[PDB]
Amino acid sequence: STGSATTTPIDSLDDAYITPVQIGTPAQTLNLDFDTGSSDLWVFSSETTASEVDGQTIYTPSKSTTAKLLSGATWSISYGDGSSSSGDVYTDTVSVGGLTVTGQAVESAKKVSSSFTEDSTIDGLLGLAFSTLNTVSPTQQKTFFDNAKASLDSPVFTADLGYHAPGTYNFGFIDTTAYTGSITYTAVSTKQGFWEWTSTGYAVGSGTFKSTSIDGIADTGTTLLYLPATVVSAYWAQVSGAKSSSSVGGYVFPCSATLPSFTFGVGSARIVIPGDYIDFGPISTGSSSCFGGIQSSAGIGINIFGDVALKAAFVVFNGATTPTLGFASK
Ligand SMILES: N=C1N=C(N)c2ccccc21
Ligand SMILES: N=C1N=C(N)c2ccccc21
Ligand SMILES: N=C1N=C(N)c2ccccc21
Ligand SMILES: N=C1N=C(N)c2ccccc21
Repeated sequence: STGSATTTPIDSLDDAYITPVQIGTPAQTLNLDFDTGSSDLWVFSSETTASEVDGQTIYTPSKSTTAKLLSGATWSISYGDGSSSSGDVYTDTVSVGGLTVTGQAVESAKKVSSSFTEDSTIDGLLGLAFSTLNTVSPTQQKTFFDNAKASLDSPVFTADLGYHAPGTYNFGFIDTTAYTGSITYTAVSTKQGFWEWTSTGYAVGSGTFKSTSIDGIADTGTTLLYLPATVVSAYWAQVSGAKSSSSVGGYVFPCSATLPSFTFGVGSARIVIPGDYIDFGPISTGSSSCFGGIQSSAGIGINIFGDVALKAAFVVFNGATTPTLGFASK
């Protein structure tokens, strides 16, 4: 089996990407944030506290003839950005881009935090990290990819995120027309439940490549690129007027700037993030100070290759017995 679905930015800044997912019988289509940094498939639902729903599409299990309540099971997650959600659990049929899993755990939100309520574009999350991070208790559940893997032509999925444009998630096959050159594969540690790998270094603009090991995670659910303070300082030092703002919470720069590219290493290969990908626009409406797309990881304890980095590449999440990651230019 295979599946293929289009993923679309939620807004003009690429703050996140949504992908349509069919749940239940008859199908209920929700637009989910595919998140390689977490392992729960959770949705706004008919059970979500009414005051916490504001424009999202909801899953109604009582209208699905294949939904079954998972007795006594609950879930609760808190994310790196401070947001959270929790609820009960059903099993149901879930399809992505033509690929179907029966008996998938669908985590129905009873409560969501304000940031989720305030974002009408995201109907839930579809976690694609390793199932060891799944939060369902007392019986932990498996991700959509884990459940699908044995049925797939190849035990892989690929992320091809667009820059201010749609892109694609594929399951079970590698579209060799979607990238240029070759795919460079690199080792993954699953010990923390993430797609955790080690970049071989970086360059700023046309500058000299610095060979240095940078351990981090490939996380489609994080918007920005979070790297060590030394690396981030070296990047923003090339932008006149850029500075780290405590009040804003990161590096900001004059909106009139044209930003340098940022290169990261994958083995001997190099992925180049164009400068414009690092511009996240005015810090507040009408401001001429703009928010940077490369920020320090110092206060979060892990480096994160989020969408800013991943959307510059075609990325293979290889879920074979020994997982690996692949990156190609595109
Ligand atoms: N800060 C986040 N990191 C994620 N991987 C994620 C997923 C969904 C909401 C917020 C976040
Ligand atoms: N989307 C934009 N709106 C602007 N006024 C602008 C200036 C420079 C780059 C991108 C943009
Ligand atoms: N006013 C802008 N200046 C920019 N550099 C930019 C980027 C994206 C959206 C809006 C703007
Ligand atoms: N955390 C942020 N602070 C901002 N002013 C901003 C703009 C665009 C994306 C993310 C952020």
